Order: sequence, then structure tokens, then C-alpha cells
Amino acid sequence: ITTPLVHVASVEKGRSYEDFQKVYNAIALKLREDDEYDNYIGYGPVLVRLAWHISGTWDKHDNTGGSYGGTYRFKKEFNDPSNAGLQNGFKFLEPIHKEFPWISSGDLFSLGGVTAVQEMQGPKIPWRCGRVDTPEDTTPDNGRLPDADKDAGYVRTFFQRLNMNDREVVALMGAHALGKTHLKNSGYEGPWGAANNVFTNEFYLNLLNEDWKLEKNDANNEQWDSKSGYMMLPTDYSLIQDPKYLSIVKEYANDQDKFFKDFSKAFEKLLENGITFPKDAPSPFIFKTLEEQGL
Amino acid sequence: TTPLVHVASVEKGRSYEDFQKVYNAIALKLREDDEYDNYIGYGPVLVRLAWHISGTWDKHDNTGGSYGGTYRFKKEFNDPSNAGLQNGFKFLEPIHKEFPWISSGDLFSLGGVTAVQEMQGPKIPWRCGRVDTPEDTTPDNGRLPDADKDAGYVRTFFQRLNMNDREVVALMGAHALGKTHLKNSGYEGPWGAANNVFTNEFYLNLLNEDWKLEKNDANNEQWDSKSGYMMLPTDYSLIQDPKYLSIVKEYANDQDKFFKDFSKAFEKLLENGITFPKDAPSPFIFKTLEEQGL
Amino acid sequence: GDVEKGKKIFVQKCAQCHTVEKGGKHKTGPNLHGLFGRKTGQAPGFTYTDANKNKGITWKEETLMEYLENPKKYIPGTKMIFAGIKKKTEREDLIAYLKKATNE
Ligand code: HEC
Ligand code: ZNH
Ligand code: ZNH
Repeated sequence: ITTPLVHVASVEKGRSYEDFQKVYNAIALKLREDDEYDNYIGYGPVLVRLAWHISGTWDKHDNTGGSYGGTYRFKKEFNDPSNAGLQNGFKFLEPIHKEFPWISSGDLFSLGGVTAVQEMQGPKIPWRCGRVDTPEDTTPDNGRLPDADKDAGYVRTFFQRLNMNDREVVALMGAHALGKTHLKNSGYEGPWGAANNVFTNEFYLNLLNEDWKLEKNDANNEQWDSKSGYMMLPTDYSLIQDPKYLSIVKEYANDQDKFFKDFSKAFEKLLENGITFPKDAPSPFIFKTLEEQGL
Repeated sequence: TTPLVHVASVEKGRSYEDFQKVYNAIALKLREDDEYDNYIGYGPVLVRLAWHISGTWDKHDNTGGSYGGTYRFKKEFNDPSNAGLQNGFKFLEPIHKEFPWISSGDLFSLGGVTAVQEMQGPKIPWRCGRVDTPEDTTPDNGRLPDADKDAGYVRTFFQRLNMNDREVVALMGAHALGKTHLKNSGYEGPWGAANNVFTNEFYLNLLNEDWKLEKNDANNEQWDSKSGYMMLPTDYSLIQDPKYLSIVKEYANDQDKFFKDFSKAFEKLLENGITFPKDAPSPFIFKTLEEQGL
Repeated sequence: GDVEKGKKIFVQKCAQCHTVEKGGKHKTGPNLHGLFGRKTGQAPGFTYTDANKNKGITWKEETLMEYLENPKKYIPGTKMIFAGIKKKTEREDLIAYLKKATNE
């Protein structure tokens, strides 16, 4: 067999809320300055994917992977085929780590995602510190991240390894309102919606209201394209072919506010999976936006 | 109360070839009716029209902007901040009737691209597809900036348009064109000597003249030079701020960098709020009258 | 034809580089006094280009009513960075003023 891993959240030496608001702010201030990445979408979307990919490596059976170890900094899971394009989100965070050497890799990569969602007018995602950097061989094998060419059954089974129910996966998938797919990264070209740098419920509205036709692209992979120039991955489209998933997609499309409460909790859970928080651990930090600071 | 998307739709069956013609018609008329405002021409008022139609945008709810061409309606047209632009509108009107198919938004914005290009300025990549939207989508008066404020306000204002410090200072260089008229804005005088030639003169003047705060007949304060130039309190803000000043100095030294940065920012300013599909054409780089031998 | 509306043209499109009176200093261009009835590259004191003193023509009303459309076409490789006035009415009015102001 093999004994499960236990990861205890150890807060950085002498740091508190005020010190982390400074990190949020440095990431937030740089999201404004480097406003031209990927034809004006900005670095916001690539950071949400980064937060999710470093966390989605998790296996609830032996507590391997997850955001804790900050193992994205290593060769093995860097150059992981499923992580192609995230190197841009990494070198965005690299000078923010120079200004704050004290913060752990897991805490930075996860804060990058929480910040990006907030600055792109999304809900407040409560965030906690404590992720400690682990050695080079605590790095998970390539292959733990999901396939885009599958169905509702794969999508269910995959997310069960991450301890997510039908409602939490449909909620998490709504982050696809942000950014785009790039051909040289994953074999799919195009955006899921119009407003791809402002967190909305556009994903569900587009998935329900548009006309979609399955067709192979230039990389010879099949995707669902609309006459409007939008796109859906087979896994994204199979949030509607499945009757249970369709009912949750319908309710999030009808009420953006429910999607916002449910996204927050699920997004926090994703970044917090596999981490045991001691009794004395600080409460989840809710950060103020640059707009809420007058900065 | 919110959630709007504005998809660009090329005016039915129109190509690049059609759009170069409407550019040429605006350029040939800038050459024809160049008697206006004591031989400055309509060039500067057209750059300013392009900005005032676009500068009403709000990133929070995606309202306002260039798309709707809502300047054709009384609320936006009679806007006290839009005083003086009627001259630029009336100039573009005979051109709108020679090319009825072009949308108001596309014409107003193209008029700004034509102006800057024919003024020996940088090439501005322009995209078609702005659709005229109905009367009820006209933004309320007061979305445009005030001229009597500081660097704090100028920084805060432009965030509503997603403009960073480098983009706002680049956009403010358009003030090398035209002049302020007391009867319109409540300010009087040019910013430079060649106010019909697109250069980096704005920043050079700002850094090198002896500016003195004086009050005009409209009772507003403005910075005046004894060389016959002036600077708005918001234009002076760019040297009263260390971040803004670093960029003013950078542009005053290199014009080709300012030119490069202005194109990028001006195109952004005119394209804000507009979603361009895949079945959409690449930005057009229009040839000047000089390059077509006209 | 207006010398009065011709004054506005000169102030707007030329004065930032030219003086018209005798004893007027050379800025980014020579003093325009002694223009009508004189050769190209004439004004004593400026460092002209090997293209303009060499065009070698007399400066009269109508020949410069043509140079005024394109300063680069009628004279190649010059440092006169002016795209020219294309209209005839405006060229007519600048030339009218010039014959006054550039002599007495
Ligand atoms: C108004 C619209 C005018 C008029 C009527 C003229 N200019 Fe000027 N000019 C400038 C330079 C650098 C030169 C020298 C050219 C060279 O030697 O290469 C000139 C020259 C002239 C001449 C000819 C000089 C000669 O042969 O003696 C004439 C008739 C003349 N200019 C008339 C520069 C400029 C400008 C930019 C810096 C501008 C603007 C003008 N000139 C405008 C005008
Ligand atoms: N303006 Zn100004 N303006 C601003 C930007 C970002 C750009 C464009 C890219 C502007 C361009 C012009 C322009 C050219 C002008 C001359 C027009 C003319 O000759 O008729 C012009 N803008 C003029 C004014 C002006 C004069 C009004 C009048 O009397 O006709 C103002 C009071 C004015 C103010 C501001 C202002 C405040 C800005 C931003 C902080 C600004 C940007 N403009
Ligand atoms: C089923 C499942 C899944 C899948 C398969 C996927 C897939 C994928 C793909 C293919 C892509 C592409 C890449 C490129 O760029 O090219 C992406 C993107 C993506 N993604 Zn997602 N995802 C997912 C989930 C998800 C989630 C859950 C999230 C969150 C939280 C996300 C977020 C994302 C983003 C945001 C993006 C974009 C990025 C950019 O822009 O760059 N995502 N993604």
C-alpha cells in the first residue's frame, strides 16, 4: 500500500494580513501595467489557470500534488504538456517574488489566481496562507490534469479525485468566461465568450443560447464553434448533454449571483485541498481590491 | 441595469477598398476646407471628436464608447463638454451622405484616424464594424474629464477606460494639435507653434517653457507662456507627478517612441467595448493621400 | 486678393521657420526679404543645400504658385519640410501678402 501525506499549513515567519495585501496589490498593480498581453486580455486569465493547474494535480487518496508544495517551480511539472502557456503566467509572478522573497511558491501561485478573479470584477475568494515549498521529488507525474476531448462521464470521474460534486464542477468551469484557448498551447483556438477579462456568467449564457457545430480545427482537434466566433471544448459542451449538469448550467445562466457565491467556495476549496490548517491558524483573508483602496 | 456585448459587423459587402475611399474623401476635404479656425484646418477638431465619442466608455457595465455612434443624438450632441465638435460633425456630414452605408461610429472614429495620419503623424490601424444603436443607449452628460484638476484625477479618470500611465501620457500628446477656445471650453490658446502638424511638441513645450498661472475671462486658471502657448491644469499635472514626468521626458526626447505608443493607445481608445469575431478582418492600415499620389 | 487673410496663412504654416523683413534673423529657414525678382538659394547668410541654390530660377508670382503645391516635387532633396498648400485661392492669398511683407 502507501500511507497518505499530511500537510500542515505553516504561516510565513512573522507575516500577517497587511503583508499579504501588499502582495495582492503588487500583482494587481502589475495586471494594470502589462495590459497588452494576448491582444489586450491581460495577464488575468492565465493566472486563474495557473492557480487551478498547480492545485488540480491533487489526488485525495494519498494526498499527493495540490497547491501546498509549490512544485510548479520544478522541471518535471513545468514542461508538462498540459501546462503549456503557463510559463507566461510564471514570469509575470517572478519579479513579484523578488520583491517578496519570503512568500512560498504555493502561496504566490494561488494568490495570483485569487487576485486575478477579484480584479476582473469577480467575487471575493477567501484565501489562506501556509503553503510551504517542498523538495524536487515531491513533484507529481504529468497526466493528473484533465483531457478536453472527452465527455460528461470523464468530467465527473475526474473531479471526484479532487473531491468535487456536480455543482462544484459546473461552478468551477464557469471560469472559462475568462481568456481563450491558443492552438500552439493545447490544440484549440478561440475564446468562450465576448468579455474575456471581466468575470461574468457569460460561459453558461453562451453555452445555452448559441448555435454550436462540431468541427476539427487547424491542429486537427474537434471543438464546438458558434457563428459568432465563440468556442466550447468537448468537456465544456458536455455540461449541457448531461441532464444533471444542464440544470445547474441553467440556474447559473439565470442567476449570476448564485454562480458567484458557489464559485468562491469551490475555488477556495480547490486551492486548499490537501492542506490541514492547525487550530491556531489565522482566519481566511478577504482582500480589498485596488478600486476599494482608492489605489 | 447591465450586461452588454457589442459585436462588430462589417457594413454589408464592404471591403478594405471601400474604406480607403471614405478615408480619402475626408482627407481631400481637410485639404479643401482648410480655411477654418485661422488656417489650422479641421484636423484637430476631428481628432477630438474621435476621442469624445470614445471617451464616454465605462468598463464596469460596457456602456458608452464609439460603437453606437450616439453622438448623432441630441443628449450627447448638446453635451457642454462636446462644445466645439459640431464643427467637426458638419464637416463629416457631406461625406456621410456620399457613403450612406458607413455607420456613424465608424465615420467619427475614421475621421480621427484620417486627421492624425494626414497631419504627418503615425499610421493608426483601424477596424470597421461599429453598428449604429438606438436613441436610448445614449450616455448621460458628464462622462468626459474636467480640465481644472490634478494628476490624481487624471490617473483615476483613465482607469475607467483601462488606460495605464504610459497610455494616458501618450494620448495627451494629441494636444500638440489645435487650440482651446474660450467660447467652447472656457480656456484660451494653443499648446504649441505647429498646431496642425502631429509632433511631440506638447512634451517639449511642457518641459522647456516658463509656465505662469494666469486667470482668463471665463474665470478659470490656465498656465501661460510668454511665447503665446498655454497648458491646461490637467496638462501641467503630467510634470507635477514623478511617474507621469518620467514618461513626458521619454517622449520629449524620442518622437518615434511617442508615435509608436500613441497609435497603440488611440486604436485602443477607439476600440474599447467592441468585440471583434474571428470572421472579422485584420486592422486596416490606410494609405495617405501622399502615398496614392493624390 | 487678400493680403489680410494671407497674413493668417503665413503665421500659421510658415512663421515658425521664416522672417519676412530685412534684418530678420534666419531660424530653421532664411529670411524671405528680396524674394520677388530673385534667384533660388539667395538670402545672404544661410547654409543652403546642394539642390536649392542650384534650382537656379527667378522667384515670381506664378512660379512658386506651383512650387507651393509640392515643395519637394519642384525641388528634389530639400530641407523644407512642408507638404504644400494644394488649393489655388489660398496660394493666391499667401503670394499676394508675400509681395508686400517681403519687400515693403
Ligand atoms: C510658407 C507656407 C512657407 C513659404 C512661403 C516658404 N517656406 Fe520655407 N524653408 C525651410 C528650410 C529648411 C528651407 C531651406 C531649404 C534648403 O536649403 O534645403 C526653406 C526654404 C524656403 C524657400 C527656399 C530657400 C531658397 O532657395 O533661398 C522658400 C521660397 C520658402 N522656404 C518659402 C523650412 C520651412 C518649414 C519647416 C521647418 C516650413 C513650415 C516652411 N519652410 C514654410 C514655408
Ligand atoms: N482633453 Zn483634449 N484630448 C484628449 C485626448 C486623450 C485627445 C485625443 C487623443 C485629445 C485631443 C484634443 C484635440 C486635438 C483638441 C483640439 C481641438 C480643436 O482645435 O478644436 C482638444 N483635445 C481640445 C481640448 C479642449 C479645447 C476645447 C475647445 O475650446 O475647443 C479641452 C478643454 C480639452 C480637454 C482635455 C482633457 C481635460 C483631457 C484629458 C485629461 C483631454 C484629452 N481638450
Ligand atoms: C474539464 C476541465 C478542464 C479542461 C480539460 C480544461 C482545459 C483547458 C484547455 C484545453 C485550455 C487551453 C490552454 C491554452 O491556452 O491553449 C484551458 C484554458 C483555461 N482554463 Zn480550462 N480546463 C478545465 C477546467 C478549468 C477550470 C476548472 C478552470 C478554472 C478554475 C479553468 C480555467 C482556464 C482559464 C482561465 C483558461 C484560459 C487561460 C488563458 O487565457 O491563457 N479551466 N483549459
